[PDB]
Parts: sequence; structure tokens; C-alpha cells
Amino acid sequence: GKGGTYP
Amino acid sequence: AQGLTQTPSPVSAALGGTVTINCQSSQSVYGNNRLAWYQQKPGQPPKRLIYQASTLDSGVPSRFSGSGSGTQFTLTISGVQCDDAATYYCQGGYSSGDAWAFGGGTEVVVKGDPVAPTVLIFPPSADLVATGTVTIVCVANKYFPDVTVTWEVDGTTQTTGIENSKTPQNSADCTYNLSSTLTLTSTQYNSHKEYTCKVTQGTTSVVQSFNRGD
Amino acid sequence: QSVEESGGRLVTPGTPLTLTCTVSGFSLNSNAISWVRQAPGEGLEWVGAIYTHGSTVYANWAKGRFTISKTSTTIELKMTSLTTEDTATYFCARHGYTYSFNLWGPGTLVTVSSGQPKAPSVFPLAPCPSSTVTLGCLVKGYLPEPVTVTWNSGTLTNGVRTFPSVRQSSGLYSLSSVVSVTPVTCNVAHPATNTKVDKTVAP
Repeated sequence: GKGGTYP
Repeated sequence: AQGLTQTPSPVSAALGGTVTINCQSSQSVYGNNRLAWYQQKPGQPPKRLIYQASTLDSGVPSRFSGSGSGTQFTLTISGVQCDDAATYYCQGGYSSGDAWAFGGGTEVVVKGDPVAPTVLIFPPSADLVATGTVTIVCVANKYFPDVTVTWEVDGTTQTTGIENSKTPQNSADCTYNLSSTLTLTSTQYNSHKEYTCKVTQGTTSVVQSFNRGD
Repeated sequence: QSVEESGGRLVTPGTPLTLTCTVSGFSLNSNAISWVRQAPGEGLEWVGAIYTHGSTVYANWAKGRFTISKTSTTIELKMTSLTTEDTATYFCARHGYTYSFNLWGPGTLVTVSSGQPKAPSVFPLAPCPSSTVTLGCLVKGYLPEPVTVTWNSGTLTNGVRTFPSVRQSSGLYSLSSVVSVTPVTCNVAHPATNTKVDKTVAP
């Protein structure tokens, strides 16, 4: 969970 | 833990020329390609140009290209524009140590067309004198390349009590603007007559002067 | 979709304070957030991150002075043992799946200093005549930064030159704004004291 839904 | 380093500042090129910015990481970024580039102008948040080493973000001009992998990355700008005068930061993602890390940034200076400054001097308003502290403002407008400013009071060069503040390069024509302020007590101000701002660009000089209470 | 930082203010060394990042149009249940700080004239420094499940990570340099927490709509940054060296703009940034940041706020300014807040004093700049004249406003004696300067309520924008601030020996800030025109008012805001000054500049 260290990213996000968009690039 | 890990260390990021970039091309020293400033990186200069002529308008329409080519700029190279390198980024080195002491540790391989995540998957050898988790490296992003940001552009930043004074007072604004950073804008992402590149992610995963080589993918341009939405709407970023194609004159920007990222390349490299592992520990060595490169941002190039072809046909560099006045709009590209900015600081450029690389940013790695890592599986080990600090999960995110920015390089220290590289400033790009774009050498636009030469413009001789026009110069203005502004005496303190009566209400400013009435405060007991005086500020005399000299402005060098829309110029390139850089200038030096010299003051005189009653014909004596004045090197103390001066602050210079330069705008960032104009995004349209690469020009600077500069404020040079002389700050004195109202006592000092009222003890002298002639206040002179001299702006020099190479061998060219523009002088603006006033006499207190003219 | 946006993030916005708030809570920047003037504090004395050793005064704890809390910044807030307010998010719009995305879930903190699927998007990680970082705090990034920038000292005046200096580089971006990652502070730390809060991941989707509430886990936190910090830069080596933070040394436990920074705590990040979240709610459903906000992320807080709590900072301790502030010295003058902590004076900086603090940004929050949304994580992209590319392990880069895809959304930034305008930033909020933490000023760590002795001194008390002070509203700016605005003075006209006029020559000691043509149809066209350059006039201006001197904005001085304010703390903390920043001020904004607009002309005729933002209707005059062409050839406005607003110079970077300078800190005097008093610790107070000063800058000038000039504009070329053919009556002009400079509009100075000091958000730190909610102060709005208007100065009509007579040639």
C-alpha cells in the first residue's frame, strides 16, 4: 500500500 | 542511508540549445527504473516531468527525455526554451534504506537574446521618511545578461546598506529584473543631497539620480 | 483531485506544531501520502510517508522529530524540537503506482524564529512626465513570510514585477512590486495576520 491508483 | 547526486549548478545553454542533467544513486533504484524527474520554479510546487526513468508525464513537451537505469540516469532538454529555466530534481524509489529520496537539484540557466536594462530610481515617500527609516529603491528592468549595481551618495561610492533582489528568468524572453535598495536612517537621508544608482552590463552603464526634495 | 497543506506559522524554537494536508477526490485507503520539506533556496527533502494501512516510514535524517498520522480526509505532520534550521515550506504529495509523486499542494511555511508577527507597511514608489510611468509599492516590516502583491484587484497584470523578499537585521521582511501604466492601487495580503492593505500610488 505504498503506491496509489494513478501513475 | 543511500545517496543521490546530480550535475552541478548552473547548467547553461543558449535558447534553442541542448541541456544534459545527470543523476547518480549509490544504490540501484527499485526495479532499476523507479526514477522520476521534477521541474520547479521559485515559489511553485514541483511538477513531475518523467516517471519510471523514461515515461513523459501528461502534457510534458517532447523536448524532455529521461533515460538510464540502475544507478545512472539522464534528463535531456533539446531546443531549450526560456520557460525551461528552472531547478530539476531526480527522485528514486528504493526497496532498502530511505524508501524515497531526492537528488539535490540542478539549476538550468537559458541564455536568451541580450537586452540592455532600463533603470528607475524611487525616492522615499514623505510618510516613509516620517517613520525615521528610509528605503531608496533602484530597479533594473527586463535585461540579459546579468548586471552589477553601484550606488553613490553625494558622489561617494556607497557599498554598505544595499540589498539586491533578482526575479527568476522571464518564462517568455529569459530576461531578469532586479531591485537594489539602499536603507538609511531618516537622519542619514536628510544629511545628504544626491542619491545615484548605476547599473552596469558588460561595458555599458545606465545611471539614475535624484536630489532629496526635488 | 487535489491536496492542500495548512498550519504553517511563526513559532519560537522548541514549540511543537501540527501541519494538515486536506485531500479532495481520492481515497487515503488506496493512495499513500508523503511530506516533503524545502528550506528557502534549498532542495526537496523527503520527510516520510503514511501507506494505505496506516504504516509510517521516515527519512534517516528525521531522527524521530516528525510524526505522520491520518484520518479519512486529512494527514497530519507533528513536528518537535524545532530550531531556526527547521524554517521551511512543507508539501504533501500523493504517491503514484510508479513510486513517484503525482500530486502536490502549494506548500505551507513553518517559520522558526524569535520575533512576533507583524503586518506589512506599504509605501508608494513614484519618480521624483510621459503618458506611461512605472509606479510601485514598497512592502516592509512584515513577519512571517509571505505577502502577495496584486494591482487594481488583479485587473492590472501586464509587466508587474514583484521582487523576492529580503530579511533586514530586525528579522522583518521587505519587497517591492512595480508596474508600468497609462489611478493604480497595489493590494498587499499578509495571510499570517489576515491583513489586507491597499495603497493608491499618485504620480
